[PDB]
Amino acid sequence: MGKSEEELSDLFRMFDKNADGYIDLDELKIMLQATGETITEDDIEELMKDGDKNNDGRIDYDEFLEFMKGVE
Ligand SMILES: O=C(O[C@@H]1Cc2c(O)cc(O)cc2O[C@@H]1c1cc(O)c(O)c(O)c1)c1cc(O)c(O)c(O)c1
Ligand SMILES: [Ca+2]
Ligand SMILES: [Ca+2]
Repeated sequence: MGKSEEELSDLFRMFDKNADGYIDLDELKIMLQATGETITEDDIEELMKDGDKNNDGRIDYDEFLEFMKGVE
C-alpha cells in the first residue's frame, strides 16, 4: 500500500518492474496492468504527462508525487 511519502518511496521502487531506481514509459503501461488498465496506446502518455510534466525521459520519486498527490 502507498499513502504519504513515508510509504510512497517503497510503493514507487515497488512499481518499477525494470528495477533501476526510476520508471520509464514502457513500464508505466505495465505498472497499472496489475489493476487491469486496458486502454489504447494513445491513452498511456495521458498518465505520464502527470508523472513527468517536465518530460525529461525518466520519472523520479520527486515527480512520482505529482502523479499521486494523495489520490485513491
Ligand atoms: O493511474 C492510476 O493509478 C495510479 C497509481 C496508484 C497505485 O499503484 C497505488 C495507489 O494506492 C494509488 C495510485 O493512484 C494513481 C493515480 C494516478 C492518477 O493520475 C489518477 O488520476 C488517479 O486517480 C490515481 C489509476 C489509473 C486508472 O485507470 C484508474 O481507474 C485508477 O483508479 C488509478
Ligand atoms: Ca525503469
Ligand atoms: Ca521527469
